[PDB]
Amino acid sequence: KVFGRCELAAAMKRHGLDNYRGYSLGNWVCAAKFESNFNTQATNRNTDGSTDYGILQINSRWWCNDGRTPGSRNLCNIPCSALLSSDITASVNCAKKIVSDGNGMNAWVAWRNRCKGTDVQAWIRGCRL
Ligand SMILES: NC(=[NH2+])NCCC[C@H](N)C(=O)O
Ligand SMILES: NC(=[NH2+])NCCC[C@H](N)C(=O)O
Ligand SMILES: NC(=[NH2+])NCCC[C@H](N)C(=O)O
Ligand SMILES: [Cl-]
Ligand SMILES: [Cl-]
Ligand SMILES: [Cl-]
Ligand SMILES: [Cl-]
Ligand SMILES: [Cl-]
Ligand SMILES: [Cl-]
Ligand SMILES: [Cl-]
Ligand SMILES: [Cl-]
Ligand code: NA
Repeated sequence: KVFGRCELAAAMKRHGLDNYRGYSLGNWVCAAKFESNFNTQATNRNTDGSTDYGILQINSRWWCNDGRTPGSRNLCNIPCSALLSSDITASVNCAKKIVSDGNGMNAWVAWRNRCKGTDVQAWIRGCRL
């Protein structure tokens, strides 16, 4: 599913992501924009052989099982395919664990490089929330 901007903001809010770990809703929407272009089915292979999955490009190296990332962990206790659903619940639940891991949203390098320090409220501007 390719979400609209405001549509994804609403879905993230209902799942409790807004201000989660102190990160306002626009941070999460900005991260999703640059990670996946709001597409739940996004996948991207990393040069180490892990893969990033879903709207927030969660990495199989640590967070989900895809069966082909040797040595990796599955800290969200889910198949990586669950992160590709139209329903964002699994991605949100796992993102909550990632952002709680010590480095905040810097775990998403695209957030650090493209969202951190910017006017992230622009990503929810105009949305009926
Ligand atoms: N509990 C964990 N294993 N977290 C991930 C550890 C490494 C982390 N992805 C890093 O490069 O900054
Ligand atoms: N650390 C991340 N945010 N990884 C997800 C993708 C971001 C990175 N610029 C890439 O596409 O390779
Ligand atoms: N229609 C929107 N509000 N899009 C997101 C805002 C974009 C933001 N101003 C930026 O600098 O990229
Ligand atoms: Cl917020
Ligand atoms: Cl915001
Ligand atoms: Cl881009
Ligand atoms: Cl594996
Ligand atoms: Cl949803
Ligand atoms: Cl889900
Ligand atoms: Cl933080
Ligand atoms: Cl920040
Ligand atoms: Na894994």
